[PDB]
Amino acid sequence: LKDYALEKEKVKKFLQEFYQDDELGKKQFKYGNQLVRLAHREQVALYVDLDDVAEDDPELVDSICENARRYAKLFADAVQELLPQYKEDVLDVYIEHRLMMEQPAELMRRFELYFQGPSSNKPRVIREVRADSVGKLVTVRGIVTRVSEVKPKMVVATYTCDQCGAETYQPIQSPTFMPLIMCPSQECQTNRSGGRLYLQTRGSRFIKFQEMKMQEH
Amino acid sequence: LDQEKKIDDDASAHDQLLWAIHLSGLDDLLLFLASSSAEEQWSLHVLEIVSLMFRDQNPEQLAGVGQGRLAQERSADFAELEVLRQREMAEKKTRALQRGNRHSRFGGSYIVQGLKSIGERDLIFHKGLHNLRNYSSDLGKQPKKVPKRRQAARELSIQRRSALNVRLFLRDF
Ligand SMILES: [Zn+2]
Repeated sequence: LKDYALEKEKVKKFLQEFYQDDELGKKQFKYGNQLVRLAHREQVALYVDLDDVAEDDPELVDSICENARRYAKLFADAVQELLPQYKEDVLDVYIEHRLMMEQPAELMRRFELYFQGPSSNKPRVIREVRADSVGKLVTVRGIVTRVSEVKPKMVVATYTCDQCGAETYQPIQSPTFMPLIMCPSQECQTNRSGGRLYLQTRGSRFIKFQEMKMQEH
Repeated sequence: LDQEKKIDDDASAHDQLLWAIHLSGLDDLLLFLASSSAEEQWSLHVLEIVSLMFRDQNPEQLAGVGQGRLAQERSADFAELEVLRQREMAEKKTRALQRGNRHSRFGGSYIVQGLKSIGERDLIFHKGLHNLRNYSSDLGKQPKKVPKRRQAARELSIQRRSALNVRLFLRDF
């Protein structure tokens, strides 16, 4: 069993406290620097290295490698919760205006996190990726047979209601989803207003998506 | 009138029946029964016959049917068609200017800052600036289904004229 809140706190500790003496001994907090860059939106992708994670918790590396999607979510949540500490285009404008309304975490999330695999894991061939490795972080070699064009994948859909002027949000996980039609807000439902939802492609979070097929050497 | 779905002055079945009465001369016998004092017991029946003869007609139009009315009604029909067509064209252009010249899925949404929605936030409008130019707060709504016991009454007839020969005969009658 796991206490994923404690795991999140340990991940926060690692991100805050790790240093690696880059640039010939400057003692740089590499993940703190990249957190500053993410908070300023000068960087979008954060490739956290599990070799770095191994240097203070091999058990955490094992937990990540065994349950990688869960820990991807936990690392992303920890980073998002830590961006204000290091916070010294169109979707930015929408996030600003939604903050004005406050004055959908996945929509306000404007970064992405990935695990650069540990060197202890041998790079498998495609044939060696057994069913026992489902849900686990694996390294696979191969020839790229074919690549699709980059397409927009909906991450968080955003709708606006005609009658009650309210935004509604629909996070997307599965490869298919049901688009919302009638407005769920109580000011529409209680007044039986018949208000409907229009997707706002401008104010909804897409992501670059690309499908490719690897093949054995 | 589903089968007698017949135009302005095409001879209906009733028109043909009246014309047959005219040609047979039974109208003269009805006039004799009404004018004669010897058999007044049939006067009520003859009144019923006359009341059933005249059903589409009204007296103000019937009395004005002169011998030269056919040519006049030809020109009147052309004028009525002309004004009807011009009216329809004008209505089409008002509708065309109401909607935009872009296609239906040409998106874009607006906020009217000074206009509250049914909630606390401002209304978000989706149907375009050209619908905002003459904005109404019931553009997207449907009418209400008023119940059967509440619905208004409607006309049981519409004014198809009888054929012009029948109109002349009925004016003479
Ligand atoms: Zn609504």
